[PDB]
Parts: sequence; structure tokens; C-alpha cells
Amino acid sequence: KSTIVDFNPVETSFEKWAKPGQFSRTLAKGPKTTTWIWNLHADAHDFDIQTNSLQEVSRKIFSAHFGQLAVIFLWLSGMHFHGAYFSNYSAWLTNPTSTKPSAQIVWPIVGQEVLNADVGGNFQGIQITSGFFQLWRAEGITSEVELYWTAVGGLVASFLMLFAGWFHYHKAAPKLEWFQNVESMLNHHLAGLLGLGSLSWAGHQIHIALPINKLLDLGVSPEEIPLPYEFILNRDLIAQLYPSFNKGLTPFFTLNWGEYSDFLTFKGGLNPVTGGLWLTDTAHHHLAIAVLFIVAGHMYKTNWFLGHSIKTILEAHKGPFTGEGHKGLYEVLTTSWHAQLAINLALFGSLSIIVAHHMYAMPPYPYIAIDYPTQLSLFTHHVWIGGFCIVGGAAHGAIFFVRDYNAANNYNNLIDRVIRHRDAIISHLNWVCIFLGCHSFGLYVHNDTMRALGRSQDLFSDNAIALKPIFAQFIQNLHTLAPGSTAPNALTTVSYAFGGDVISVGSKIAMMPISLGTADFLVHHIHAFTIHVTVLILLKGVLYSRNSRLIPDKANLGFRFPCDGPGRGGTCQVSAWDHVFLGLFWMYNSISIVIFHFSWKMQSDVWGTVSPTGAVSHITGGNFAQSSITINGWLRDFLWSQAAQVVQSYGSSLSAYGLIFLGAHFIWAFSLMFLFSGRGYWQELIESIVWAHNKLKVAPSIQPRALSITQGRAVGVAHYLLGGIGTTWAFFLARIISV
Amino acid sequence: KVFSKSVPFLLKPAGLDGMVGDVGFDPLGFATFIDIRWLREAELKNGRVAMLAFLGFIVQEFIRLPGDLYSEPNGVKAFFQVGPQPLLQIFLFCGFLEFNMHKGKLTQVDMFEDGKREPGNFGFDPLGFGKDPAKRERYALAELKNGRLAMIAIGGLVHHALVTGHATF
Amino acid sequence: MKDFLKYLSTAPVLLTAWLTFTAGFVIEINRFYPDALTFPF
Amino acid sequence: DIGGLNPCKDSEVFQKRLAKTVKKLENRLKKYEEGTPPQIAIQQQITQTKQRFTRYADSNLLCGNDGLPHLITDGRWSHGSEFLLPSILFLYISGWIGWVGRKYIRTVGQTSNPTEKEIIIDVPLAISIMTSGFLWPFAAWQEFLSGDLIASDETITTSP
Amino acid sequence: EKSKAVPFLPRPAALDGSVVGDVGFDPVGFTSWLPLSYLQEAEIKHCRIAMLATLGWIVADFVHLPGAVHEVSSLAAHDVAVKSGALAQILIWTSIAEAISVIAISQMLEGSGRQPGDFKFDPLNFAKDEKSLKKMQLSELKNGRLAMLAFSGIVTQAALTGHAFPYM
Amino acid sequence: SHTVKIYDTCIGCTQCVRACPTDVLEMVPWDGCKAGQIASAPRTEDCVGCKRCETACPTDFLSVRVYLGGETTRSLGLAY
Ligand code: CLA
Ligand code: CLA
Ligand code: CLA
Ligand code: CLA
Ligand SMILES: CC(/C=C/C=C(C)/C=C/[C@@]12O[C@]1(C)C[C@@H](O)CC2(C)C)=C\C=C\C=C(C)\C=C\C=C(C)\C=C\[C@@]12O[C@]1(C)C[C@@H](O)CC2(C)C
Ligand SMILES: CC(/C=C/C=C(C)/C=C/[C@@]12O[C@]1(C)C[C@@H](O)CC2(C)C)=C\C=C\C=C(C)\C=C\C=C(C)\C=C\[C@@]12O[C@]1(C)C[C@@H](O)CC2(C)C
Ligand SMILES: CC1=C(C/C=C(\C)CCC[C@H](C)CCC[C@H](C)CCCC(C)C)C(=O)c2ccccc2C1=O
Ligand code: SF4
Repeated sequence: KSTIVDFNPVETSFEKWAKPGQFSRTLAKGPKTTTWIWNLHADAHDFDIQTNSLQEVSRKIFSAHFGQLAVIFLWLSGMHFHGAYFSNYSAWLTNPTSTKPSAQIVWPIVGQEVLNADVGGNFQGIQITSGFFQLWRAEGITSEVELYWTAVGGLVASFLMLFAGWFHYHKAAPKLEWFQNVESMLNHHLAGLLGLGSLSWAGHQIHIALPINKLLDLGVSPEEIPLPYEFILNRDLIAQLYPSFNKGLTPFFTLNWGEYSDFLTFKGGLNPVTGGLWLTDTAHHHLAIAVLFIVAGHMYKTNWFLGHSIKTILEAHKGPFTGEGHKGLYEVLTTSWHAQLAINLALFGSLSIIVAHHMYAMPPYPYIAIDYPTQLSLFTHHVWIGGFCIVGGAAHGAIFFVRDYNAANNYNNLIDRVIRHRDAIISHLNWVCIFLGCHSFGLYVHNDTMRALGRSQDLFSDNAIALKPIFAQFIQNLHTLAPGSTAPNALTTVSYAFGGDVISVGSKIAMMPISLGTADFLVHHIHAFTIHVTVLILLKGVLYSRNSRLIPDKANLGFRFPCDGPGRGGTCQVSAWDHVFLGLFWMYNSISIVIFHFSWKMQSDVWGTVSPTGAVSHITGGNFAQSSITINGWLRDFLWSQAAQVVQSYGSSLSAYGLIFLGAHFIWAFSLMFLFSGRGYWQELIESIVWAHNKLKVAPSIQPRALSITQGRAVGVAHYLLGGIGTTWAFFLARIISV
Repeated sequence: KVFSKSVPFLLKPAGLDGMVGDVGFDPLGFATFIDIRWLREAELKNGRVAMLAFLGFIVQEFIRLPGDLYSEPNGVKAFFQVGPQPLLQIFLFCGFLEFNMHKGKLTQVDMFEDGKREPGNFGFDPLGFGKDPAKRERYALAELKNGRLAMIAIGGLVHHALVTGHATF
Repeated sequence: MKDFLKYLSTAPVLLTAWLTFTAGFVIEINRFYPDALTFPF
Repeated sequence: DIGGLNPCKDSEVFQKRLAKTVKKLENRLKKYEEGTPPQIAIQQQITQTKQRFTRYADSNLLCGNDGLPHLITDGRWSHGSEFLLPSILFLYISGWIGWVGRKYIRTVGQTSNPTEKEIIIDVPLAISIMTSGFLWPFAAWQEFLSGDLIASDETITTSP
Repeated sequence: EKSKAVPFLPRPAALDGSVVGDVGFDPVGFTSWLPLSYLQEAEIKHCRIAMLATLGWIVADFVHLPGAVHEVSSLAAHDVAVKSGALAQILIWTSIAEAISVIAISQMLEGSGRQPGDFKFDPLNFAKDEKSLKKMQLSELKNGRLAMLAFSGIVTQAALTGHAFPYM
Repeated sequence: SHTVKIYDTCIGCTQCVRACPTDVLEMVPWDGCKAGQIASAPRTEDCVGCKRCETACPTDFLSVRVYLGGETTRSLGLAY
């Protein structure tokens, strides 16, 4: 009878497994039409409509989190197992600059063995662009046995998380008060999870990754490198590489932290041997992060007369312009899972995009900057994940507004005041979007039409009307001057992208000053415009989710509904879901432009080879500066030019990329059937098909119905995203692996 | 609880009661989700085919027919040397037999739909063995046991020919 | 094991098992007799 | 011969294709070492390529001017193994599938809960029906004769 | 209260007295969330398997079957037997026995009355009444636990030091 | 303004009237059904055409039918 958990709440039985739709009150009666099948999967994780108790929803969410973490652990275990058994990691360790990472071999069936490429190191397989080899090398993993043991540990951890989810749904489910301890949860997630994870990783780096990687960079082969445990039992194997361990932990406890400058450095730049960040800098960074997060975890009052109450902090932040201020926000975020999901997903996607930027900007792994496929894939993948997560955060903000928003509890607070002037916000955001689009894109079109008319001096180019990004160049200058002036204890700039020397590893450029000209001005304003339009769609969905001048009772129709009818001139897509659908489209557009800008700019003005005398030759040859300013330039010198490797991949080991290119084109075009058409035509065609089936006595008892309007839109957008992202995926991968 | 006589640590399977080979052997409960009459018909036919095929092995390796085609002591290699023409005639003759012996109703859903069909009872008894009902049950049990033994032995002989290649001897 | 067998009798599990078996015997036919453009006979 | 094509056994471009593929595979084989699994895999690729080309040559296959086997599907039994025999095989298999599906639909359509037995299949009855589809050509031309294959006027029709 | 084995720990609350080899040893409470019959069946299966395994390991390091394939130590016999297909036959027949076991354990858990580990295999008697059966069940459990620990030690020592039957 | 017609298949279940967002339909006495009531459309000038009325109709092919016609600031749902 614990005060935090309920014991044996749900019986572990297979009876409900044999009753599909048991969770829903409407679906429990059984299918009558094929719409029931689709409704079954669309409501599976909508725990809000399955129970009327916040406690039950919270417990379901907790167990679902455990299942998700078990799935993630299984995926990581699979990655490590493939590295251990079906990879050339050992060969890549001895030749990182000449062996391509491969960790998946393809069975010899139907002639598909051509996919096993010549990745080097007496190996055949698919080249890997996830950068696991570089990460494992940065971890100090020098043998495939360690990868096998990490895979075994991942399997054990996945089983543990599965057992935890089962235990906390069926044997000991926490109570609502336990879930609502946001102060305790924040304290623990900030100190324990974040800070202690940073501290543990700093310890691992210092004791395992720092010596092993230093020996690897010195040229010591992985076979004669001591086993990682020997660096702990023997204080002399690590004190030779870093002659500060001879003093032990006495400098730490005597506040003489200057003695540890051997392995806790602040250098900046990149390791000249590997092209990645100095691992001493990384260990010092993780140590500082650990201390900062542990300190930050002692902020909120949990169980003693010590710390802050988030309710008292929010309620004190009022103002003349904001009425009641943040009063009621604590109740909103402690009684609505959707609001927490909105905030967490938005910040999580933004964090993913920031991670993507800082990855290539400052390569943190050895021999990852010179693996161009890995860098391109990591950036594009993380930016895509960030965009999807941001759209999801907007969607769940809209869901909270529709479902969990209480008008009485939010009288004259920030949420109320935002809804009260939603018109002004949306109208000014509309004006900003029109201004930004007009300018950015019409400058592009003006360049295109001036070039087409033979007026080269009328373009918005560097040798013409020039739009120099002076503000960004000022920041670039400030960073390259930071070491010794504003960061006096730095030896080198944080990233060579801001300026400095060309860093090359094995005649391949790792990082180099990224010059910003009029071409970068236009593409940056294109980014701003696309982001603003996506924000416009999502914010219009969130703010007008409850009511509008069209439908004053839109909240009574729910978050997900197709329309209110053909009246009022037509009330299609007025939902808030139909705004997360359009916003998904615009996020695809924005992220596609972002990754295109990254790919072309890097290939044209960063990546390449360096001659022995210091001459820099890039992959494309600097065509970004003069040919990325017109739409015809993007079509020809980027799309047409770099699509050559994809279309000429047939018969080679990259033929799978051409096949996926074609299939993604097919899927993207397939989406337009659902996006352009309507439900009535398909229902009436199914009518004649059903007539034929009845004529042959083969009409199913479950009456076949065309997909609902909302499901038709969902299928269309899912296929559109899959096709477009897969086309860009195949194009990028084939292009950057070939060259 | 009764518990099976064959598998003594398992409960007695259902649906086998009035049969001529009941020793309570059905751990997987195949008689619960498959018609017992169809199962006995299939067991009897498989057994009879296996008995004929085992006798065919032993005779083929010994006697054989005159001709270049019929000159392989190994049954597995004889299946290939004989060619498709003699085998397809056997296939068509067996099909004709199947059609005429079951009188049209050949499938799992069609056979035993009207009942009045003892499993495995084609009425084939020209030599008259089986007029006395006292020995009829013993003959049925002997046929079942010989059929099962011949299924095991037919598999054994076929796989011996595959792993060695010469003959059975 | 009365409701577990009923769960295995659901449409998704049965379709997954049948399609896995189908792809399996197709792939194995194409392994043992590869590159079959015409009928073997 | 038929349509101006020539047998692949006498098509020079066919042998040129075989030689070029084998040469590419051998050049790939040259860059690996000893009896290592990559060399074994490439050698198996070469052997399979040679076997496939030899089988296509000795298969009554007509090759065009590009040295690729062309299919003669006008209906002649001479090239009957290209389309006609696979056509019969597919017709048998697909008729089997359709027949067992229709039989299952009509069988569980006369029970108390027909819709339940469509998401939760009656595996015993399903297995019973599925193995009975080998007689689908005979069953179809025994149910059409009895009028049990086609509905007449209980089928629904739209307003016009 | 105050289980017999660990006198300072409470009784596991699922093992009162009515099981052979029940000294109340369950400190981590495995019986609190798993069926007792299931755990008993697993323990008895482990006991029998490890008894056979210990005897086989010790004997095969002394006596070898005729043939060159059977001329390896028990430590290296796994990779040789799997290649020759010797372990494939054992796998096939063990899988058959274990499918019948799936049926048996399911029936035992859903009623029936079959005691855990009771396959009724008893050609000789060796157990005529309840008392003899209980004593022999206790002997089987104790010998099986001892053999499980013994096989564990044998394998660990042989892997550590590639020695013959004395694995010291 | 749109046109709304009521047909004698009306069962007087009132679901159309309580679904109209602009108070177009009302229940009036009748003798053609058990409930003794039939829907009426006396305020079609306020009809917006959202067709919520016939989404709540349980009769087989509807008893209230909305025919979209000429547009008005009331029928277009214009707050401006
Ligand atoms: C220092 C203590 C601590 C630590 C380390 C964590 C760590 C975590 N919590 Mg958590 N939590 C804590 C205290 C702590 N919590 C307290 C005091 C409360 C009550 C207010 C909660 C309430 C809470 C909820 C409601 C949820 C989490 C979730 C999570 C996970 C976030 C997912 C993630 O980042 O993946 C990082 C993953 C890893 C690093 C993998 C290794 C982590 C393992 C599992 C250690 C977990 C520590 C655990 C608390 C120890 C208890 C053991 C048990 C025998 C008592 C993460 C594993 C979320 C989640 O995913 O649910 C499962 C979630 O929904 N926590
Ligand atoms: C942490 C992440 C997270 C979480 C927990 C949720 C959770 C939820 N969301 Mg949500 N969402 C997210 C991210 C997340 N979402 C993101 C990133 C987006 C932007 C795309 C959305 C957009 C969104 C909408 C628009 C809606 C939800 C809804 C819901 C609720 C019901 C979900 C459900 O039943 O789906 C069950 C799961 C499915 C139906 C799976 C569908 C399969 C997907 C679409 C295809 C995946 C393809 C995959 C990549 C493989 C393709 C490869 C190909 C080759 C085969 C639930 C509370 C719905 C709701 O009513 O909320 C109350 C709703 O209307 N969400
Ligand atoms: C190439 C196709 C295309 C184009 C041009 C646009 C253009 C636009 N969309 Mg978009 N959209 C598209 C495809 C496209 N969309 C698709 C496929 C979808 C489906 C998901 C959407 C969904 C969508 C939504 C949901 C929203 C937009 C919005 C916008 C507008 C953003 C404001 C802006 O930049 O206006 C400026 C106009 C342009 C940049 C177009 C070119 C104008 C030129 C360059 C300058 C002026 C030329 C001059 C006047 C010509 C005069 C001569 C002539 C008379 C002969 C803009 C009109 C948002 C909106 O309403 O605006 C705020 C919005 O909310 N779109
Ligand atoms: C866990 C049980 C087990 C397992 C997995 C093995 C496995 C192995 N033994 Mg072994 N063995 C066992 C028990 C076991 N033994 C016992 C109990 C004895 C004592 C009689 C022996 C005596 C023995 C000898 C003398 C030799 C092996 C050898 C070998 C290796 C290859 C040949 C072979 O399978 O043995 C063949 C096994 C036998 C000839 C005797 C087995 C007698 C069985 C175990 C007792 C009856 C149990 C019953 C049949 C259970 C029915 C199972 C049920 C599912 C139907 C192989 C690694 C050979 C080798 O290569 O040595 C390195 C070898 O020369 N074993
Ligand atoms: C004998 C047998 C079963 C016999 C049972 C008999 C007779 C008794 C039956 C009856 O009493 C019952 C039960 C009940 C009665 O009402 C009926 C009768 C009839 C009275 C099964 C054999 C079963 C035999 C089996 C399973 C053999 C498997 C062999 C394998 C797998 C060999 C593999 C290899 O050869 C390869 C493939 C390649 C090599 O290089 C490597 C290896 C590994 C050696
Ligand atoms: C495995 C097997 C039987 C296994 C039996 C087992 C395990 C029995 C175990 C038990 O009994 C015991 C031990 C004790 C009992 O108390 C309990 C049980 C449990 C009941 C039979 C295989 C039986 C296998 C059989 C019958 C295979 C026959 C194959 C034929 C005819 C092949 C013909 C071809 O191969 C050629 C010739 C040329 C090819 O190219 C074309 C074709 C046509 C494919
Ligand atoms: C075609 C179409 C239908 C009909 C589509 C239906 C009935 C979907 C049928 C799906 C089948 C029955 C199952 C899926 C079969 C696929 C082969 C499985 C997917 C492939 C896997 C690899 C995922 C609509 O209902 C519809 C509604 C609104 C707007 C546009 C449309 C629309 O375009
Ligand atoms: S059906 Fe399509 S068009 Fe007709 S109302 Fe609903 S959404 Fe608007």
C-alpha cells in the first residue's frame, strides 16, 4: 500500500489481445465497415479518449515510454552486433582515410550481391553513412569483441526496459501525484540524468577514450594497444601519455585544478591528425557540463524547505502588458500531457537542428570530417528529424488547445491574451511571410530573368548589385579573433568555418572558412521565409483551433475533423489537424531547401582536396557563388549536374540508390492521387466494384468504404513526405558516395 | 482427469474415441481443429501409398523391367532416368483413381459433408479377406500400424538414397 | 493459450505469417533455381 | 526467324555480353586476395553468370540485335515455355487463391458474426478451405452449372 | 515469517511447506510475480540437463567414441560436434521433447494436475509410495543443484585453464 | 440564400433542429409519424449551408435536404 504506486492494477492476460479495439468505446463493438480497421490504428495511442482518468493516461504513457526505450535499445544492439559481425571496423581502424565504413553485407540472391561494394579492407558490403565507426573509435573501441559485448548489453537493456514497462503497468503503476512531481522530476532529470551522464562520460573519456585514442593517433596499432581496463588498474599506462595522473586525485581535492591541464584542455579547432575535436577538450567540456547540470538540478523544491516552487515563480511574472502573466501555466503543464509534448517536441526538434549544425561545423569524431557521406547524411537526417519534431510540437499544442484547454482556469493569463489578439498576430505574420517570400524568391526570379535577357550586370550577384551579409561576416570576424582577445585561454577558434586555416587530413579537407557572399544572403532569406510560412500555418492552426469568425464552435468539432460543410462558401480543412497537414508540407519544403543549400555550399566551397603546395580544389569548383543565385542555376548546376551519379548508378554497387530514386519518385507521384482527389469518387467506384463482387457472391461482410477525408489527407501527406525525402535521400547518398 | 494412455503426462485428447487405432496419441491436438474422419482418411491413404512405395523400392532394386530406361537400381535416380512421360502417366492414372474412388467429392470440405462414409472405406475387398468381423478390427489395426511404419521407412529409404546414392540393399 | 492462439488468428498476424512464408518459399525457389526466365520444361 | 529475331546460341552480341560481364567480374576479382570470402563470392558470381548465359543459349530463346532474349507470346507452342506455361501456372495459382477466398467468405457469411470472422480468421476452417482449392477449375464448373456461382437480382443498384 | 534458509529474512510468502526442497529460499522474491509450478519445472529441467551435462563432460574427457571427430576435449567438442552434425540430432530430438513439454507445461498451468517435472517416466519403480517419492524428489533436486554448480565450475575452470579432467 | 426542403420521411427525431448552428430549422406539429412532429425550415435566410442538419438525419436517404444556391453575407458566414 505504497503512497506513490498502486499494486497489481491490471492483470497480465492475453484475453484483450484477441479483442481488437477493446480500448475504444466505439471500436469495441466490432467492425462493420473497413473504416473500423483504419480507426483502430488511428486511436491506438490516443490514450485521452480511452480513459477518463489522467492517472490511467499517465501510466499508459509511462509504459509506452518504456517500450519505446526498449525498441531504441534493441536498435542500438543491432547496430553494435552488425559492427561486430558484418563490418570491416578492424580494417577501417588501421586505415581510416582509405577504407570506407561498411557494416551490412547483402545475401547473394536474385543478383542483389552487386550491392556489396568495394569498401576496402578485403571487405564487401554496403557503405555506412551513419558514422558509427568514427563514434566507436572516439569511444576507444579497438576490437570487434567490444562491439559484440556492447550489443549483448544492449539486448539485456532492451529486455530490462520491456520488463520495466510491464512492471509499471501491471504490477506497480505510479499514482498521479508521483507523475505531477514536476519539481522532483526536473531536479532528477537535470542532476542525475544529464549531469551524472555527463560526469560518467567524462570519466570514461578520461580513463579509456583519452589514452586509447592518443595511442591510435600516435600510430600504435589496435592489437598492441592495452585493453581498456588496464588503463585503470595501471596508473602508469595513462601517466605516460598524460603525465598528470602521477599526482592522483590530490590536485582535485586540493583545488589545484591547474595540474590537470594535461588532459583537460581548452584548445578549440580540430585535431590535425584526425580532423575531429580534441578529445581532451571534449572531456573537459563534459566535465563542465556535468558540474553545471548537477548544480542546476538543485533548484526546485521537492521534499525539504529548500528550492523553488515553479508555481510561485510563474505567478510572480506579471506585467503591465500581460495582465495576469504566467498565472495558471503551472496548472496547464501539470494537468495536460499535450502541452508538455508540444513544448518538448518543439524544443527537441530545434535541438536536433542545432546538433546537426554543430556537427559538421565542429566535427567531434576522429576521421569523420573527411568522410563526406557521413557528414552529409548526419546533417540531413538530424535536420529532418528536427523539422518533423517541430511540426509535432505544433500539432500537440493545437491538440492541447482543442482538448485540455480550460477557459475558466486561464482568465486573463498569457494564453488568454494570445487568443484575444490572434488576428493581429496572424495578420502581421502573413504580411511578414509575403514580404520575405516576395523579396527572397523574387530576387531569385529577377536574377533568372536578367540572365535570360542577357543583362548580367542587373543581377543580384557579387559582380552586380551586391547584397553582402555584413552582419554575419562581422560575427565571423568576431569569432576568429576570439582566441586571445575575448577567449584569452583559447588557442584556436571554435570552428574553422568562422575563419582561419584550411584543415586537411590525408589531402582531404576537414574544415575551412565558409565564405558568405550575396549567394548566402539570398538562401538565408529563403530559409527565413520558409520558416516563417511554416510558423504561420502552425500558429494559425493552434490559435484558431477552438473558434473563429467562420466556425464559432470549432472546439466542439474536435481536433481532427475534415470540415464543417460546403457552406460559408466552403469550410474545408478548417481543423487544426488540417494545419498540421499543410505545415508538414511546408516543413518538407523548408528542410529540403536547407539541405540543398548545405549540400551545394559544402561541395562547392568547403569540401575537396588540397594539393601538396596548398592549392584547394573543391568537389564542384566554386559554382555556388555565381550559379546558386538563379532558379535555373539550381536546376542545372545542382540538380541536373549532381543527379548524374544517381542516374548512371545502374550496374554498379550504387544501383540500389537509383532504384530507390525511381521508387521514391513513384511514391511521391502516388501521393498526388490522395492529395488531389476526393472521397465521393472513390466511394462510388467502390460501389461498382462491390456490385461485381456481389454478382460473384464474394462481397466481404466487412463493407469496404473509401478512406475518410482526414485519412485520405494523412495518406497523401505521408506518401508525399516519404517520396520526396526518399528521392533526396537516394540523390544525396549516391552523389556523395560516388564523389 | 483421465490422462492419455500413450503420453501418460498429458490429458486425454478429444475426438479419437470411436476409432480403430486409439492409443490417446495427439499431444498437439490435431484432431481438435481438423476433422477426425479426414485425418483418418489421410493417414490411411498416406500409409497405403508408403507401403506400396516401400515395396516398389525393394522390387525395383531387385527385379527392374527390361529396357534402357528401366535400368537404375536406385529409386531416386530412377525417378530422373525414367523421364517425365512415364511419371506423368502414373500421375494421371492416380488422379483418375482418386476421382472415381471418392465419386467426385475429393476435398476436405466436400468429403464427409453428407457423412455415410467410413474413413478409408473404399469397399475394396475382392479376395474376401474381412468377411469375419472378429478379425476385421485386428486387420484394421495391423493396416494402420503397417502404414505408419511404412511412412517412416519410406522416408528412411528415400533419404538413404540421397545421402549415399547407390541403393538400399 | 486459448486467447493467445486467438490473437495469432487475427488478420495482421496471419497475414504477416502467410506473407513471410510466401516470400520465403519464393526466395528459396529463386536460390535453388536462379535466373529462371522461361518455364523449366 | 520469328519477327526477324535469331536464336541466342548463334547471336554474336549475346556472347559479347557474356564476355564483357565475365571480364568485369574477373577485373573485380583481381583486387582481392587468395581464397578470401570476397574472392569466393565473386567466383560464384562468375559461375552463375556463365550458367545463366549457357542456359539461355540452350533454351529455344530468340535474341534481337541487342543480344537479349525476346519473348514470343503470340501463342505458338514452340515458344510455349516463355508465356503459355507460366500463364497456365499463374491461372491455376490465382484461381486457387480466389476460390479459397470466396469459399471462406461464403462460409463465414452464414454464421452469427460474419464480420468478426474476417478480422479474426477461423484458422481451422481457413485451413480446411485453403487445401481444397486444388479442384478450383472443377469446383467452379460445378457451381456455375448449379447456378450457385452468380447472383441474379438481389444485388443492389443505384437510383438511375 | 523468518524463512528457514535465511533466518533474518521473511518467509517468501509463496513457499509455505508444500513443495519438495522448500527451505524458504527466495530473497529476491522470484515467486512473488511468477507461477510456482513454472519455476519448479524450470529448476527441475535445469537440474536434469546439468546432471547429464556434467556426467557427459567428465566422461567424454576420459572415453571417446570411435572416430577421429570424437578425439577432442569437451571444451573444444562443441565446435567439432556442431560441424559434424552431431549436435544437430540432439537439437532435433530435444526440440521434439520440448514441444511436447510446451504442451505439458501449458496443461499443468491451466489445471490438469501434472506435478512440475512429472513426466511419469518410471520404467523401474524406485518410488512405491508417497514417502519414497518425496525422498527421491528431494535427492533429485539436491543432486541437480549440485550438478548445476559443478558444471558451472567445470566449464569456467576449463575455459580459464585448458586442463584435462582435473580442472584445477 | 440556400434552399432547405423537408420530406415526409421525417420521423420527428429533432436531431436536425438541435444541430443547426444558425437556427434555421424548427419542429412543427404533424400527423404523418409516431412523434407527431416534422421539421420545418422557416428561416432559410440564415441558412449557411454547413449541412450539419442532414449529417444528423437518421432516415435512409435523408428527410432534410439542403440545396446550395445564391450567396449572401449571411449564407457566406462573413463576420466582415
Ligand atoms: C537520477 C534519477 C533519474 C534518472 C537517471 C532518470 C532517467 C530517466 N527518466 Mg526519470 N524520474 C525520476 C528520476 C530519474 N529519471 C524521478 C525521481 C521521477 C519522478 C518525478 C521520474 C519520472 C519519470 C517519468 C514520468 C518519465 C521518466 C523518464 C526517464 C527517461 C527519459 C528518457 C531519456 O532521456 O532516455 C535516456 C535513457 C537512458 C540513459 C537509458 C538508461 C536509463 C536507465 C533506465 C536508468 C534509469 C534510472 C532509474 C530511475 C533507476 C530506478 C531503478 C529501479 C530499480 C528503482 C530516463 C531513462 C521518461 C521515460 O522514458 O520513461 C521510461 C518518462 O516518461 N522519468
Ligand atoms: C514524441 C513524439 C510523439 C508522440 C508521443 C505522439 C503521440 C500522439 N500523436 Mg503525434 N505527431 C508527432 C509526434 C508524436 N506524436 C509528430 C512529429 C507529428 C508531425 C508529423 C505528429 C502529428 C500528429 C497528428 C497530426 C496527430 C497526432 C496524434 C497523436 C496521438 C495519437 C497517435 C496515434 O494513435 O497514432 C498511432 C500511430 C500510427 C497511426 C502510425 C501511422 C504510421 C505513420 C504515419 C507512417 C510511418 C512510416 C514510417 C516512417 C516507415 C515508412 C517507410 C516505408 C518504406 C514503409 C498521440 C497522443 C493524433 C491525435 O488525435 O492526437 C490526439 C493526430 O491527429 N500527431
Ligand atoms: C511554386 C509554388 C508555390 C508558390 C509560388 C507558393 C507561394 C506562396 N505560398 Mg504556398 N503552397 C504550395 C506551393 C507554392 N506556394 C503548395 C504546393 C502548397 C500545398 C501544401 C502550399 C501551401 C501553402 C500554405 C498553407 C500557405 C502558403 C503560403 C504562400 C505564400 C507565402 C507568402 C509569399 O511569399 O507571397 C509572395 C508571393 C510569392 C513569393 C510568389 C511569387 C511572386 C513574385 C516572385 C513577386 C511578385 C510578382 C509580380 C506581382 C508579378 C506581376 C506581373 C503579373 C501581373 C503578370 C505565397 C503566395 C502562405 C500564405 O497564405 O501566405 C502568407 C500559407 O499560409 N502556401
Ligand atoms: C547434456 C547432455 C549432453 C550433450 C549435449 C553431449 C554432447 C556431446 N557429447 Mg556427450 N555424454 C553425455 C551427455 C551429453 N553429451 C552423457 C550423459 C554421457 C555419459 C554416457 C556422455 C558421453 C559421451 C562420450 C563417451 C562422448 C560424448 C561426445 C559428445 C560430443 C559429440 C557426440 C555426442 O553427441 O555424444 C554422443 C553421446 C553418447 C555416445 C552417450 C550419450 C548418452 C545419453 C546422454 C544418455 C541417455 C539420455 C537420453 C538419450 C535422453 C533422451 C533425450 C530425449 C530428448 C529423447 C557432443 C559435444 C563424444 C565426443 O566428441 O567427446 C568429446 C564422445 O566420445 N559424450
Ligand atoms: C525411426 C523414427 C521413428 C520410428 C518409430 C517407429 C518405427 C515406431 C512407430 C510405431 O510405434 C509407433 C510410434 C505407434 C504405432 O501405432 C505405429 C508404429 C509404427 C508401430 C524416426 C526417425 C527419424 C530420423 C531422423 C529425424 C533423421 C535425421 C537425420 C538427419 C537430420 C541427418 C543429417 C545429416 O545427414 C545430413 C543431412 C548431412 C550430414 O553430413 C550430416 C548429418 C547431420 C548427419
Ligand atoms: C522425418 C520423418 C519422421 C519422423 C518421425 C519421428 C521424429 C517420430 C518420433 C516418434 O516415433 C518416436 C521416435 C517415438 C514415438 O512413440 C513418438 C514419436 C514422436 C511419434 C519422416 C520423413 C519422411 C520423409 C519422406 C516420406 C520423404 C519422402 C520423399 C520423397 C518421396 C521424395 C521424392 C523426391 O526426392 C526425389 C526422390 C527426387 C526429387 O528431385 C523429387 C522428389 C519427388 C521431391
Ligand atoms: C485511392 C483513394 C481511396 C481508396 C483507397 C483505399 C480504399 C485504400 C486501400 C488500401 C488497401 C486495401 C490496403 C493497402 C494495400 C497496400 C498494398 C499495402 C501498403 C504497401 C505496404 C508496403 C505498406 C480513398 O478512399 C480516398 C479518400 C480520400 C481521398 C483520396 C482517396 C484516394 O485517392
Ligand atoms: S467534403 Fe471536402 S469539400 Fe465537401 S465539405 Fe467536407 S471538405 Fe469541404
